[PDB]
Amino acid sequence: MFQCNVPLGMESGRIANEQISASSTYSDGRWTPQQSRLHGDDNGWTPNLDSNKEYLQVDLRFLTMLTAIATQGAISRETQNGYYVKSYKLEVSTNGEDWMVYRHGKNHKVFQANNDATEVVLNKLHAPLLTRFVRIRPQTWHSGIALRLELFGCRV
Amino acid sequence: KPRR
Repeated sequence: MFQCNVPLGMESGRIANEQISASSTYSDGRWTPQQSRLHGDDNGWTPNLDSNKEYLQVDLRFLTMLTAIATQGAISRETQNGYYVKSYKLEVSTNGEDWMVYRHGKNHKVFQANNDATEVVLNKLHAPLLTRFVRIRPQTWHSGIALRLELFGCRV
Repeated sequence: KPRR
């Protein structure tokens, strides 16, 4: 039987590079948005400044049921230093213009994320959500923001 | 900017 919890294409490449963008990226061009795929081997995504107004954005191109998000940090291949997001908020949109921060109850959902730079932490949405665009918005981090990502659900 |  089919279950709506399959990887949507970060690791597989089904989500093409052009579908992945960010608010900003670190100025040396060694931590680009396209380095944010789960199990990516060369660093990860890092914004130009570490702040809670930065985000990594995925355009799924079609309305898609989203059921879970997995994240990693990353180890710098230059320094061996580890960076990871400890918590984040999710922003979603059907059209790329009207954005809503994901809530559980009256308040924004704060997802607890990584506690090292290497392991995958999976968070399920409290209900499946029909969306086209996804933004991961780091709120807290260790040493600095670095992300690798997979999205889970199913194409409706 | 530094190298991380």
